[PDB]
Amino acid sequence: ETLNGGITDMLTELANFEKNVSQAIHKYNAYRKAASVIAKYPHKIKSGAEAKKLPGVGTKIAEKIDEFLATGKLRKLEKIRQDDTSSSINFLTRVSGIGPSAARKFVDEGIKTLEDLRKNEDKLNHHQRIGLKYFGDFEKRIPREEMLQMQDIVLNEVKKVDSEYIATVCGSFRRGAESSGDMDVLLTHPSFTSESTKQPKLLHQVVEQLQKVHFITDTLSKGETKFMGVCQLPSKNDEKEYPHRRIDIRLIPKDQYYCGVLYFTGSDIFNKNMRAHALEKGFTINEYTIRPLGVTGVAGEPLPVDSEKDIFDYIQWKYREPKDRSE
DNA sequence: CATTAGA
DNA sequence: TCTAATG
Ligand SMILES: [Mn+2]
Ligand SMILES: [Mn+2]
Ligand code: NA
Ligand code: NA
Repeated sequence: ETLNGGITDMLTELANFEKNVSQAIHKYNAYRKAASVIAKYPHKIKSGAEAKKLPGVGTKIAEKIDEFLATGKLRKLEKIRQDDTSSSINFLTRVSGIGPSAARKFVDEGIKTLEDLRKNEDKLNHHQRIGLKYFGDFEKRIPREEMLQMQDIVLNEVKKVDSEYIATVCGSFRRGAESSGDMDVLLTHPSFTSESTKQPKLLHQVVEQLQKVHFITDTLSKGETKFMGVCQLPSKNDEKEYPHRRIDIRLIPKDQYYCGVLYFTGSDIFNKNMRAHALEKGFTINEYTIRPLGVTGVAGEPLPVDSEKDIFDYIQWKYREPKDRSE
């Protein structure tokens, strides 16, 4: 966490590098796992050789260790960190709609900056075309003070169309968090459960409203259960317009609400921890349900859930408020 | 890891 | 149909 972190970081740097810039899946994978294991090791790795003892720790990483150990650096790190083409990729990628593949592809075409990107709007896709267009606002955080104003409208339009809906804004937001980077709207409806062969219109109604009002300004991608877009709080009585926000609405079977909600809400460590627990308590957790374990080694059958409580009751745990699901 | 674009 | 990208 702090004793071995050093190694860790260069590792991931190392991994990330092969993974994006180059296309070395393998070495990438290889940087990672050692990266993992070195992480758990209970002592100061004092040498490559000592690390070397570790599984997935090869001659090639042990070597990386020593350069780093003796010299607080690593040329391979410096050489890259430097790499104008390399750096070039990593930057691009921040545009939303841009992955490793496009970054590389774009690069070679000579596009290695935001302006180039602009210059060539044509070679760009809707999604990225958006990402471009709000590049600034997307990287921007979201002051809860806004999360709340956003949340409020969501709920009202949600409600205005059909009284039967049920939305939830999960995550850190929910978790209480001062600022958030995107609002995640969990949504269900009773006329929609596991079987009841959809209702595409279910999502489309809302999306439809939100645009109707102006909250929704763009569609990153609108699917039959997952809409992806952006939204903007109506800029006041002037002098202060609002920043463009990534929004995410999605259709949930009413029969799985609470779990996904419980889940989506985090923290990645809260869940991991609970989920771990229920295992003991004779269960199985996961983004859509909670089933009971059969000694066979396995077993199913999704218990019924009416609120995050059931799930709580179920594993006979303490009702943890969203505020304190920190870990 | 599943959902969506797009080619 | 795949393969990229989001989360
Ligand atoms: Mn794309
Ligand atoms: Mn999100
Ligand atoms: Na080894
Ligand atoms: Na990106």
